[PDB]
Amino acid sequence: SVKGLVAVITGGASGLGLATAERLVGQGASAVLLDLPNSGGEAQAKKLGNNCVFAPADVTSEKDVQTALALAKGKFGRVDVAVNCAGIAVASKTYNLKKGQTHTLEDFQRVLDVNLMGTFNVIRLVAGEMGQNEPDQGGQRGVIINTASVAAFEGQVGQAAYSASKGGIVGMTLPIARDLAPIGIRVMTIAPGLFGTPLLTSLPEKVCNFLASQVPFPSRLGDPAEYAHLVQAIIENPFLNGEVIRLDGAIRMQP
Amino acid sequence: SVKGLVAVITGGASGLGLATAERLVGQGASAVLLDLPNSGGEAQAKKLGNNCVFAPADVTSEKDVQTALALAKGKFGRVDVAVNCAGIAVASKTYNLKKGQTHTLEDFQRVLDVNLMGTFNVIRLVAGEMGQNEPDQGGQRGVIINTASVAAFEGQVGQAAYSASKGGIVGMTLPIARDLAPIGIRVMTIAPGLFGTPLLTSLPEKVCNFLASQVPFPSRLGDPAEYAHLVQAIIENPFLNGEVIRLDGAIRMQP
Amino acid sequence: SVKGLVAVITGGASGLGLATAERLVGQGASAVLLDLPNSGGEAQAKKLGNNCVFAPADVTSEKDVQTALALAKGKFGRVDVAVNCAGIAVASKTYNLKKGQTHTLEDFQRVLDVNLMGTFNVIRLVAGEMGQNEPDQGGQRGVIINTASVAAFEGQVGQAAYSASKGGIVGMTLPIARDLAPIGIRVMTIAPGLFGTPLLTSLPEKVCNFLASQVPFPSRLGDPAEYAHLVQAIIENPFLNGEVIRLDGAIRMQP
Amino acid sequence: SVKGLVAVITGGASGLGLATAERLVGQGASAVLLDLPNSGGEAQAKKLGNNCVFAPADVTSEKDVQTALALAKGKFGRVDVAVNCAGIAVASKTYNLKKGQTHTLEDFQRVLDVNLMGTFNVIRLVAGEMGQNEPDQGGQRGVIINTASVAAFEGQVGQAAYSASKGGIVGMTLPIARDLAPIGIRVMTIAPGLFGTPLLTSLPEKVCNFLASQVPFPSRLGDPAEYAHLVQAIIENPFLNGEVIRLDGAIRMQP
Amino acid sequence: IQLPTQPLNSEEWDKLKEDLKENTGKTSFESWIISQMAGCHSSIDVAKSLLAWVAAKNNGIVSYDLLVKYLYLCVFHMQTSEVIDVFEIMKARYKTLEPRGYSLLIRGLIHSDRWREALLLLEDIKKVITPSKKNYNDCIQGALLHQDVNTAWNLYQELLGHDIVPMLETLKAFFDFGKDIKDDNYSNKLLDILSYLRNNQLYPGESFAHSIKTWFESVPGKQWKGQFTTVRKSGQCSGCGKTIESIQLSPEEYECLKGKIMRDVIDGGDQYRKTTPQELKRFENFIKSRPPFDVVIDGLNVAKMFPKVRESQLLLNVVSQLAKRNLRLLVLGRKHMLRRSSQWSRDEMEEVQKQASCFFADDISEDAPFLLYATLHSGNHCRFITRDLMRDHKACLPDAKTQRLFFKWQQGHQLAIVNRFPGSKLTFQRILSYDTVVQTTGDSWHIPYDEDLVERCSCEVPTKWLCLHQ
Amino acid sequence: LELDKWKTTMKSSVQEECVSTISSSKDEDPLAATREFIEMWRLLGREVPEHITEEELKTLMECVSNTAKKKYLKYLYTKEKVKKARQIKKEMKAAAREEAKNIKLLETTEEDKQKNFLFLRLWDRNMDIAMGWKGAQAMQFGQPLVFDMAYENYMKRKELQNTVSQLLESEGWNRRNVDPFHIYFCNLKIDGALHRELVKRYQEKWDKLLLTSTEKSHVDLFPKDSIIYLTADSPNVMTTFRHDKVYVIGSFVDKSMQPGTSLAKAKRLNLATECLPLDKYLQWEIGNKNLTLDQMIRILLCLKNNGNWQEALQFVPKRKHTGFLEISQHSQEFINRLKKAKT
RNA sequence: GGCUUGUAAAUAUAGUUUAAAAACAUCAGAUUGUGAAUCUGACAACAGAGGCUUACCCCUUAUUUACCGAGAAAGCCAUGCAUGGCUUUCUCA
Ligand SMILES: NC(=O)c1ccc[n+]([C@@H]2O[C@H](COP(=O)([O-])OP(=O)(O)OC[C@H]3O[C@@H](n4cnc5c(N)ncnc54)[C@H](O)[C@@H]3O)[C@@H](O)[C@H]2O)c1
Ligand SMILES: NC(=O)c1ccc[n+]([C@@H]2O[C@H](COP(=O)([O-])OP(=O)(O)OC[C@H]3O[C@@H](n4cnc5c(N)ncnc54)[C@H](O)[C@@H]3O)[C@@H](O)[C@H]2O)c1
Ligand SMILES: Nc1ncnc2c1ncn2[C@@H]1O[C@H](CSCC[C@H](N)C(=O)O)[C@@H](O)[C@H]1O
Ligand SMILES: [Mg+2]
Ligand SMILES: [Zn+2]
Repeated sequence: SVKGLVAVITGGASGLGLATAERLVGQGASAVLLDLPNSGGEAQAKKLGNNCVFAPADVTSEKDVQTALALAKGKFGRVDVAVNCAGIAVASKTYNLKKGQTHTLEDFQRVLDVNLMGTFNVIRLVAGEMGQNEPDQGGQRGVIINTASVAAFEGQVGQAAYSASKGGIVGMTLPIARDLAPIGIRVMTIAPGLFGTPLLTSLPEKVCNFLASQVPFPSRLGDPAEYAHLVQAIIENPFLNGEVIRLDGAIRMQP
Repeated sequence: SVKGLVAVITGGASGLGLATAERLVGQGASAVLLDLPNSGGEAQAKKLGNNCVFAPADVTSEKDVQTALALAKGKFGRVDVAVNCAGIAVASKTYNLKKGQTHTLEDFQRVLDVNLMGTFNVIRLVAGEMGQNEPDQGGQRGVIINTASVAAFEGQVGQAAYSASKGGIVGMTLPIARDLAPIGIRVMTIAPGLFGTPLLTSLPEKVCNFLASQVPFPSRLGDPAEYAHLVQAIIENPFLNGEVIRLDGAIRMQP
Repeated sequence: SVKGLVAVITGGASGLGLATAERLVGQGASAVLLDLPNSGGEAQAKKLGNNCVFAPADVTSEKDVQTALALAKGKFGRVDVAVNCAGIAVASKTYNLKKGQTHTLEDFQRVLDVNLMGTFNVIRLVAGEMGQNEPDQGGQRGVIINTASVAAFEGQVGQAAYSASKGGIVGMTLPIARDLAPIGIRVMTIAPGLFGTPLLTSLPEKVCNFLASQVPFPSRLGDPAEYAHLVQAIIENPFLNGEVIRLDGAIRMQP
Repeated sequence: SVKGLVAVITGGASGLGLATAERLVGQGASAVLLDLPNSGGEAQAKKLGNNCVFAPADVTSEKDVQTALALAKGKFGRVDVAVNCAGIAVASKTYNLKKGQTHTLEDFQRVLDVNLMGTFNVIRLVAGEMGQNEPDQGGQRGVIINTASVAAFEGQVGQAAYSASKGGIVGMTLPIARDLAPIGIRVMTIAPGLFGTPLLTSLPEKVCNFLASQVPFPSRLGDPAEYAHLVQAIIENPFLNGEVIRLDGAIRMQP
Repeated sequence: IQLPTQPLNSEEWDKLKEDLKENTGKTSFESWIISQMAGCHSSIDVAKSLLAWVAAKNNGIVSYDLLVKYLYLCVFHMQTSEVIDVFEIMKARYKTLEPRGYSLLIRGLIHSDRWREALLLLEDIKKVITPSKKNYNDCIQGALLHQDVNTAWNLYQELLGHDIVPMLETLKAFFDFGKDIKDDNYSNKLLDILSYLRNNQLYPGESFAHSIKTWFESVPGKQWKGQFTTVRKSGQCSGCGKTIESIQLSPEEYECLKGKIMRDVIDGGDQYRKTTPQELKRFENFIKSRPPFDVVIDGLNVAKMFPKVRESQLLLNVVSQLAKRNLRLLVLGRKHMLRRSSQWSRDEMEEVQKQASCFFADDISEDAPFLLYATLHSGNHCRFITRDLMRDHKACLPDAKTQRLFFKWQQGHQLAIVNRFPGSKLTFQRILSYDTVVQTTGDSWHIPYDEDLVERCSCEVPTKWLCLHQ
Repeated sequence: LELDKWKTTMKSSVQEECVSTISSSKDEDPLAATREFIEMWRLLGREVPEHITEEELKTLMECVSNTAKKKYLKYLYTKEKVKKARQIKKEMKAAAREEAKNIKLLETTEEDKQKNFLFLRLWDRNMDIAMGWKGAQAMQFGQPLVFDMAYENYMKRKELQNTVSQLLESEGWNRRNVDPFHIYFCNLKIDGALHRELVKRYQEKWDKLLLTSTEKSHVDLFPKDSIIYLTADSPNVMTTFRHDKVYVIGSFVDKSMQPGTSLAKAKRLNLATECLPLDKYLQWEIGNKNLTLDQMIRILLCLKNNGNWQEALQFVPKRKHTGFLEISQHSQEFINRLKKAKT
């Protein structure tokens, strides 16, 4: 089981991170929802219960993440799991000849800063925090799970920056897994497909229905509870390391 | 939960199949260890309990698999999961210039028949019975979990036939997932790394010890219970479909 | 330069193999179109010129391949390049619930025997003659190229056997490359996408035209001369080894 | 052939970019070595003749890349090929428990800025430049090639940032290929293995010997001329699009 | 080398250092001046002052190396009071002395009355390390000088037990001291000594011979006549004409050698390796089946003599020449030799084979054991032909007496090829028919003493003997 | 004057001894006495160690003759002298490194490699892991090569130590090769002297070595027809390295010559034998035809790597042979003229 | 194709060379910030065994090189016409 574990969930105030926090807290673990101050995460943390605490921090800022980890240590005394679910998406074609429009560098830089650079910042700071944990019977000190996208493998038109960030996460998953092997920290990556989160539910019902039809089976948008269950399974299994799991429902994104 | 499910486990009389059968039966599910008559699976079936039965069959024979599935239906009247964990390993270099030794074609044929052809035969036959099941509330009719190897991606020297068979399994994973998507059957593949099962008895003990020491973390041979836990996680999750999961501990095989 | 090289091309009487033979023989190379007796390859061999010969052999038969290689050695005395382009395609769903139709095992076994078993048979038999060649500057004794398919990565519905065979080829590409690395033989694989050859004429014309329209760029069926150009580029480059090249035109096949 | 083509090579003052410039200019093409002001590229441009020019620009800065492209257009009038070879390498463990040393964030940021952000900046600007080209008989307006690394797949210890950047390039390859397909611009990526460039030749003799022994075959560091030949082959082939080619000699980097 | 024998008054030694350190290597003085001393026996009285100021410089302590060197000097100059004082010095300075320190101590101590202290010191050096032959000689000389015949004999037996060859001076001094006192047990000991000398084959010097004559004449029971004698062509005896030993061996000793070789060929691991046991037993059965043979012919030893001459030709010539003497012929063939070659002619080979039986052995086989066994089985009458010195075989022999008898047999029963020209004729070397060893017959004795002045080489033997009669 | 001086200082020495002996003395085993004995050797200046261990003292006690003890003491003294010299050299090197490091510290130039490093400096670990992977591959597909440790009976302690050292060197050379052999340690008694010394020398790596060790004889593991036992006394001269055969090397350092022991064992087991063609390719001059285990394994590796005899024999010590036969093409001319003679 | 005893002499570096102690080397542990070009450990036996004292000899094994055939003449010496021995010459295989 996961009773007694302490998990730091980035972007845990909404979507996949929130579902993971709910599942883990229901199991019995303790959760630290690390999110932006203007995210409404305080209400969620209050709703979950005493085992859950909200940390206002920006993953792109070293000081903010350090303060969040210090708060987590003070509240619970240790960190056992870290789920990197914070990220943003921007849709923009690389270059549209008809409109004579070019992808702005600012959008690409922002997407890289949030999705990729922030994830690495959290990974390194959490590894530093978890290095203090006493190894368990199996020698494991903690687990780090990252969220990627199938865009890392099959990206669509206008997903240049998003696909770049997710592919960077996928590439860095294994080198870090080798880096932290002597420490005893497992690194895994989940590549969700399409999920019914605010990032997608905001879209008109027509495109949502079309996307639900696209998935081979089940012909529906992914349920965040499924992502939380996969995260829990990764946490429980002591042998999954340095691998990307496509939680996509067999969908291969068309151009 | 998995209580009440009926699972047909090929090669369930030993190793990963036996571990999966043990785990599933311990959770209340029913199991049908489909294995060779001389594998001594009747003893394991008796040990497991009344919920588990033994089916003497050769996966490469259509008649044997049909008889085994008929027996499973007779005893339980339903097939919900199909775990293809039956296979063999052969070590033989493609060509040895120094020794003037050429890889035997019959070895390649036998390895392909047992590993690749047998797995597809089991898939195609079991999908017939899983099609009779009334779809679940989510539309699911059953799950098929194949066993592959990391050799499908990274096969060391003297592993041409085994790597070919596992690569074929990996390749046909997704097409079959798309074939059975309309009838709500999920197809998944697991690519274990190195596990402490009789399959490694062929290799010298020192080689196995070195390879185990070469796993980044945990630095030891995989425990079959871990594979069984991953199989249960795949069964429980309604959204894992048409994917290969590398349960290898982050090990990459050098030449 | 490919002046004086001797190439053995399997399935060289039509399609990609014939295009490769045409390109190579047009640059001073020598070709041995290894094909079935009824393929009508003698006419193509006569057309190509005195530098090309026809070997009636079935890749699935050891004796026929041995006879073809012996004929090639007698006619030219060397075997510098091997190109495995022989293969067949079968379209059949794994299971059709509405029609109650199940994929026949004979078709699957035949597809594996021709596409996969034949390729390995040719590889292992030709490595024997390529081992006789004295190493050249750089230590290369020969080159082996195999024709996989994008189905090995994203196969369509009713493509289980073809995808299995091509995935097996992809998986065994690297193990064989490691096996023959000491000998000094480079092994490469090409995964063509949609190329205009007789293999497509089985598919209805409208479907072929639609698929041609779906290639991102160029929005047309691949030209066999283009595959031949890629093969020549692989031959010339002394550093491409154990890698799969998707000569697909950026297409990603949908279900 | 490549006579008359105009190529913009980033980081063309050394290593792979310089070798590509030599090969293309020797074939009759025109080259614009885009590199840093103090990289000594002016000497290389002078040595390569009148068909090669030097552009002092930092890929990370939009203004400098725009100035370089404007200079290229003024000198030659058009841009037909782009080769992103500029990049830097940084080695640093994610976290060292024994020394209590954490990976610096500025190192990660600058590695991303040079390797990944700069490549995308060049890609977008050069695509805008190529959009004005009149499509040829095949409908092609230009070709873009990127220099990824095998690290993106199996980055070793301490290659977190480098692996992240290269994996980002690999992931963004296909989305950009789909973005520019309507325009008629092919996008390809090359993943070199170990090559005898200043990035490696500066290492001690023993390290170079060990690395040469590591490659399965040929057991030597890759020659930059080989990379240039592969680039030329990609340019000539009108069907290689949205794919990563591993020009690594069948190597799989160790943990 | 300005070396005065006068006291080294302090100031002088100052200059003794200056311009002297570099003069001699290895720190010169304290290491070399003592060696330069010991001349004329006046150096002792001055080396005393040397050591005196050496200690003065020291913190009232003397280097042990200097002390032992002083021991050597004084004992070499026989200062018994100094020996007594230095023995006290050792007692009061070190619980344990040092090798060759014990030697010098005992060499000095012989002249004192504390012989038993020498015995204790010998036992002391024994507890840890094996003492030396010189130590044994020194202590036995002291003990005998102290009239302790029983202990002297016991320590001689101890020496023999430790298996160290004694020094001839020992036994010479033993006899010299015994001169004064006559006893039956003492005479028995002397007879045992002489028998041991005969066994070990060593020859004594002129002083030893003088001691022998003095004692033997001094025996009161029987009057004896002693005189130095010549070999005289192997003539029995230059004076008194007693038959002089022999080249041939007596039948009983021949038989004991036969028994020794039998018990050696049984349980011989090295013999098995050099000569396979199956081949050994095959050869034994061969000889048993065939009758005794008068002569034994060396393998290829004759053939490879005179390299130009064809091996088969020379072998046929020699075997035919011997056969004309109508004796029984045995030849030691070799397995390789069987195969036809340029050297080996099958017609001659088969002619010699039918002429006389032969045996064949492989390369690893050693001829010497076969030849020796064949000769021993044949008996005293037979003879052997060869040129190898048999050094390898005579090695690893069990007993020194057995080695001596083996050497005697090797000299005897041998007819060395002497014809300078094979084609000219065949000749066999003559037999001297005597040796050089004490014989000690009844009522008379004879010893092959060597006159001290001549430096006899290893293979040389003394010319003049000493004779005792009546 | 002087006489009183040395008598009085000797009385002082007596007083020193008595005051030293005033302390309590306990029973001492014989070896302790020998310490003082040995110390006396040190005082004279003989080649004896400053300090000795109890086990070394015992080993000296088992020496049978005086010479053997003298040789052992000289060995010990040489070992101690070498250790002291190496320690002093290491101290000097450390001082040199310290001064050089401070000198470098003075400049503080920085700007090194542009901070542009593709790899971390973990090369030794990578080499070890690569050699491990190669050995693992060889254990499944490598050509067998047998060291039979059945000679413990014929070897003394010094010979055992030398044999173990040579075995370690040979294993290292094979491990660091491009195409390593698969080494079988045959006839290795678990508690035997060789096994104990190997375990003491390899420490924990003994269980991790990628070589097969077994008590069973080589004949029990491979067909009798595929075994060639390499001995210098064989009447058959090696001509060409054969990849289908199993070569057996006698792990035997016979400093005391015992010719034929290896050949004797081979004949007893009824196995084929071969010897290196040294005389055919070298002007031997002066030396011993029997080479060390490391040289033998290096020669075999060179031959297995398709090297010619001229290259393979380069590992024979140069001091033995003056040089290779100038061409050996004269032998080829003899061959071709004789071939013409038949025709 | 000419491959097997024996006598004599000279040498013997057990990872390799040099000198009469050094360099390159070898094995184990160091997740090394790029001089690890290092740190902590392991083995250090001048063919093998006997003695000699302060530096040398006896024996054994191995390697290499020589040694051997005959006729006479010329310059002689010794032993009972014959034998033995040295120096040069050609001759026969
Ligand atoms: N939605 C999908 O189907 C899908 C598919 C593939 C991958 N993803 C990835 O899954 C992750 C979860 O997204 P989601 O679907 O839950 O949408 P979401 O918008 O609900 O999740 C994003 C969360 O990240 C937080 N966040 C953003 N920037 C932050 C920053 N700088 N510091 C701290 N917190 C920050 C937001 O406040 C929010 O809580 C994202 O990284 C997304 O890219 C989503
Ligand atoms: N060298 C290898 O073995 C290897 C292997 C795999 C991948 N790669 C990648 O291949 C590419 C080729 O580089 P290389 O191996 O020739 O090394 P290199 O340093 O010789 O080449 C890099 C070039 O990029 C230029 N450059 C660097 N930063 C720049 C910037 N900001 N703006 C403009 N120019 C800039 C440099 O001046 C230099 O000319 C690099 O991206 C490298 O990471 C190299
Ligand atoms: N010249 C040579 N020819 C063949 N093997 C040799 C050799 N020199 C050494 N060897 C091998 O190296 C081993 C150590 S040498 C020990 C030799 C010993 N006389 C014996 O009886 O073998 C030998 O046992 C043999 O296996
Ligand atoms: Mg002899
Ligand atoms: Zn007389």
